[PDB]
Amino acid sequence: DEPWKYLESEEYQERYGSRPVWADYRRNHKGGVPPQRTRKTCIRRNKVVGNPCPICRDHKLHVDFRNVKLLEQFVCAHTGIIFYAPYTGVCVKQHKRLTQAIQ
Amino acid sequence: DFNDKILNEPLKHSDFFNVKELFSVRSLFDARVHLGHKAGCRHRFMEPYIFGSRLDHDIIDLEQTATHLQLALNFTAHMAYRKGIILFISRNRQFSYLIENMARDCGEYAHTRYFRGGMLTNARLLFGPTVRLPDLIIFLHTLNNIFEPHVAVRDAAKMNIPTVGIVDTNCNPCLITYPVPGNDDSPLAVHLYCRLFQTAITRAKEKRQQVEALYRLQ
Amino acid sequence: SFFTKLTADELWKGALAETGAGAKKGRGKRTKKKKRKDLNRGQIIGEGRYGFLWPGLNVPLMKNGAVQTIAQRSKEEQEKVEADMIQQREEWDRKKKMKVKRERGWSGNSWGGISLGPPDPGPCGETYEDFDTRILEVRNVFTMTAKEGRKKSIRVLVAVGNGKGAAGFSIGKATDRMDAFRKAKNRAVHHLHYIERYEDHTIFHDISLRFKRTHIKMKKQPKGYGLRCHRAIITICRLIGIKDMYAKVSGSINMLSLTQGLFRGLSRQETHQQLADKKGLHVVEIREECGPLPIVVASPRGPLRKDPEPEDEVPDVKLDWEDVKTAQGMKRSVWSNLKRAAT
Amino acid sequence: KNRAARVRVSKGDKPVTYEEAHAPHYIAHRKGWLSLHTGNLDGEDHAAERTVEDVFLRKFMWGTFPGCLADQLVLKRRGNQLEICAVVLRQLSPHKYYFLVGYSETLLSYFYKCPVRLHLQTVPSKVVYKYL
RNA sequence: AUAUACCGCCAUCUUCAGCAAACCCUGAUGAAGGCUACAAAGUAAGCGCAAGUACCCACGUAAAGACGUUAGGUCAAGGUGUAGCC
Ligand SMILES: [Mg+2]
Ligand SMILES: [Mg+2]
Ligand SMILES: [Mg+2]
Ligand SMILES: [Mg+2]
Ligand SMILES: [Mg+2]
Ligand SMILES: [Mg+2]
Ligand SMILES: [Zn+2]
Ligand SMILES: [Zn+2]
Repeated sequence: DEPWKYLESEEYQERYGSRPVWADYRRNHKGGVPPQRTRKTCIRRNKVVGNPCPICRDHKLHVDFRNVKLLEQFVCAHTGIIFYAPYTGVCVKQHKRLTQAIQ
Repeated sequence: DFNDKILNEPLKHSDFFNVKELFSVRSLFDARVHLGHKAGCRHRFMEPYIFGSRLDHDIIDLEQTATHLQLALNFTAHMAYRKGIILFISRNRQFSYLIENMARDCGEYAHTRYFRGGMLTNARLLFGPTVRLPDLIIFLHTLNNIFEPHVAVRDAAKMNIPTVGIVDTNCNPCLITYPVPGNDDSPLAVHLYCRLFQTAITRAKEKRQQVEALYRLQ
Repeated sequence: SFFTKLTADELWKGALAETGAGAKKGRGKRTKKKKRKDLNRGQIIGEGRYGFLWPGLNVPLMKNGAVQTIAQRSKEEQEKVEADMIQQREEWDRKKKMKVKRERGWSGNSWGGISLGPPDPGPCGETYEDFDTRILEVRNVFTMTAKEGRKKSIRVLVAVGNGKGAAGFSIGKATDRMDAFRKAKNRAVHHLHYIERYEDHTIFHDISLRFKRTHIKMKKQPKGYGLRCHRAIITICRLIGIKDMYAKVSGSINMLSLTQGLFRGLSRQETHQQLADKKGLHVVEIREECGPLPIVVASPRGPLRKDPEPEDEVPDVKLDWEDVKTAQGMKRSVWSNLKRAAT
Repeated sequence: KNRAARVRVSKGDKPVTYEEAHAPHYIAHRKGWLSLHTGNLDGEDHAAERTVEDVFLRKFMWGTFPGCLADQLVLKRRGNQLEICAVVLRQLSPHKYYFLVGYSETLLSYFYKCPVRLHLQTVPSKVVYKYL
C-alpha cells in the first residue's frame, strides 16, 4: 500500500514492537570498525542483495515525507540532528532519499 | 495489616522493652569489662574505643561501651519479639559449658565447637534445600584461638546477616554491625553478658506472648 | 553369519571411535565426525520386502467388526511405500543436518556478545527472569599433571544485569564449557553489585582510576550521546541500564581486571543527594539547551549551611594531557571520531 | 586393568542394571546364571548344542521383541519342556505382544521339535540398579 | 593397507592409593590452592582401596586392583570406519 496504513497495521507492531526499525538490523563487514561509507544501494535491476537494510527488505514500507510517525524514528527526539547511515544501518541511496523527504 | 501494625508498634518507641535498667557502668566496672590488652595487642580500629592507657595496658571508654550495649540489647530484644532466630558463638573453651546451658535456658541456640568450612554459605547443601538460617548472630569471642577473625563474621557480612560481637582490643569491629567493646577474657564479664542477654530475650519473648494473647482476646 | 553378527550399541561404538588416542591428548582429528543414528526408531516392525499384511501388528485386527486375514501387498503399492520411506528417511536426515545460528555477537568464533538466558531457578524458588546474562571472555587454560600431562580447563567470565542499576560479574572454571557457563552464571546471580545513576542513563560524574596496571577513564555525557566505550563496557552498560557515556581504557588490557575496576568505580561514585547531605549546600545544574537557569538537583536533608563554599581559585587539580589536547583542538587522530554502528 | 563384561565409570549419568553393573567375578558370588541346563555337569553331553541354541534363541527374541526389552533373558530347561522369562516395557500394545509371543513360541517349537513356553514381566521404565 | 579410525580382549606403574561429578571459600574474583584437632574452610555423591565372598579360619593365597601413560599389542579370534581388488 502506497499510503502509511501499513504502519498502523498490526503486522508492523508484531514484526518490530515498540523499538525502532534500525535497532534490529546488523551489518556484516570486515573486522573491528566497519567502513565509513555504506553500500550504494540494496536493489539493482530489481535484484536484492544479501543482508539488505530494513526499509529495502520490507518492500511494503515507503519513504515518504507525509509518514511523520514513521520517519521520526531515525532523527533523535532528544537531538534534532539525524542519525548517519553507518549508524542506522541503511544504504546511502535510501538515506539521501530520506534526507530529501524529511526536509 | 494488624500484624504489620504490631510489628511496627515497638519501633517508634525508644527503650520500649526497658533494657537500660539491666546494665550500669557500676556493674561493668565491677565485672572488669573496662580492661584491655597491652598496646602491643592494640588494634587501630579499636583506638577510638580506648579511654586511655596505663601501665602498658588499655582501658575502654565506658560511655561508648554502655551506648553500644544498649543498642545491642535493644536490637536483640526487637528481633526476639519478631521471632528472629538467634545464634551465639564463642570459640573460647573456657565458657562453652556455660554458654550452651544458658542457650538451652533461653531457647536460643549456640555453637562453641569447631566451625566447619562453609557451614552457613553452603548450608542448603549441608542440611537441606529449605532451612531457615539464623537471622541474628552474636559473638562472645570474635577472634579464634590463634587470634584471627572467626569465619562467622565474614560469612555473615557476606550473606547480609546481622552481628553483635563483643570486641576486645585485638578484635576488628569493622564487619561487626553492633560491636560492644569490652573484656572477652574475664569470666565476670562473660557471666554478665550471658545474664543480660538471657533476661533481655526472655523479656522480649514474654512481651510478645502477652501482647498476642491480648489481641486474641480482642 | 547370523551368529557372527551382533547388536547395535557396540557396533556404533567401534564405528565412531570416540575413545582412543584420537580423543585423548586433545589431538582429535581433522574435522571428520560420524553422527550417531538410530534405525530401529525409524521403521515400524511390520513392513519388509515382501509385504504380508499382518492383522496382528501391521493392520488393525478388526475392520467392520470382522476379523482380517493375511494378504499380499502387490508390487505397485510396495514400491509406493518404499518410496515413501525413502522420502521420510531423506527428510529425517535433512532435519538432522542443518545450519546452527547463534546470534553474531562481537565476532564469529567468539563468545563475547552472546547471552545464555536468565539464570537457573533456585531450589527454594527464585525466578530470575529479570536478569540478562552475557559472556565477556572465555579461554582454554592448561595445567600439566604427571600421568595425563596437560589438563585443559575452560575458564569463563560472565556478567548479569537487570537494566535497572543492579548487576554483577563472576568467573567460572570447569572441564566442560557448558558446566563453566552454568557455574559462572549462578555465581554472578549470587554476587550482585548495585550502582546509582543520575537520570537513568548516565553516571553522576567522571571517574578515573587504575586497577592492576589497567587505567580507565569514564566520562559522563548527556542524552543522545551513545555508548563510546570498550565493547565489554558496552555490554555491561546494556545490562545495567545506562544508555550513553564515554570511556577510554589505558595501559594494560585484561577484561576481568577492567570489569572489577569498573564496578569498583561505579560503586564508589557519589550521589547528589548524599553529596548535599555531606556538604550542606544546594546543588545547581546548568544546561546548554536550557538558558542560564539553575536547575536544583538535590538539597541537604539536614539543615542548610549558612556560609557558601569559598571560590577555589587556581585550584590544585591533576588532569590528563590527552583531555587537554582534545579540548585545545591541536590533537590529530583518524581513529578518534568514526561513524561506528549503533552504540 | 581388565575389560570384561563391566561398564566404564562415567560422571554418574549412566543408568545400569544389576548384572550389567556387577563384574564377571561376581557370577556365582553375587549373581545367577541366565541359563539353567545340565550339560555343564559331569557325564552329560550336548552342551555345545545347548549353548549355540540358547545364543540363537536370545538373539532371535531380542530381534522379535525389539525396543521393548530392558534386560537379559532367563532360560529354564526342565527335562524336555523349555521355559523363557523376559522383562519388557509397556511401549507397544498387548495385541503386538501376544501376537509375537505366539509367533515366536510356534517358531521355537517347530524348530527345536520341543515343547516351549515363555513368560514376560512388564515394567513402566527400566529398573536401574545404580548410576555410573 | 591402515591397531595412527575402532569395538571386543589385555601387558604396564599395580608388590600403587588415590580418582572424583556437585557446592563453598582464598588469592584485589590469575594461572591455581584449600593441612594443622588443646584444630585456622573446606563439605561431599560415586569409583577404587578397604570390608565381605572362594580354598582350611579371622591369618595366608587367590581374586580384585579405579583415574591415566606408553598414538603399548591385537583390522590375522570375530565385526566394523576409511581407502582398494571387484
Ligand atoms: Mg566470520
Ligand atoms: Mg591381570
Ligand atoms: Mg595402539
Ligand atoms: Mg590376581
Ligand atoms: Mg579387594
Ligand atoms: Mg603403536
Ligand atoms: Zn537499501
Ligand atoms: Zn581478650
